[PDB]
Amino acid sequence: RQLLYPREEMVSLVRSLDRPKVCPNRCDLATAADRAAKGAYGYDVQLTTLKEDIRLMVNNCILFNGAEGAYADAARTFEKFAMGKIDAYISQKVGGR
Repeated sequence: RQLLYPREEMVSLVRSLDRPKVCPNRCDLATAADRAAKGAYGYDVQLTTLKEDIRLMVNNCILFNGAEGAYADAARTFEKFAMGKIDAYISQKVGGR
């Protein structure tokens, strides 16, 4: 497996998902930043693992808070926002940046 993205960029990418119960909370994002520092995400062109981790945290939010309401709507809204930042990062690396 060839390292496509450096740990520093993955940590900064996970950090950019931080915008100040809520679910996913700060401790869920701090765990992802920890995984990013240990090099969990730099080997996927499309950041497949990082996107899985986000979807899994969001599916966990839905299970515990219910599918309808403000908490589920915040979890789905967060997810759309995070996928946007993840894709813009990929688009920026491809466009040179």
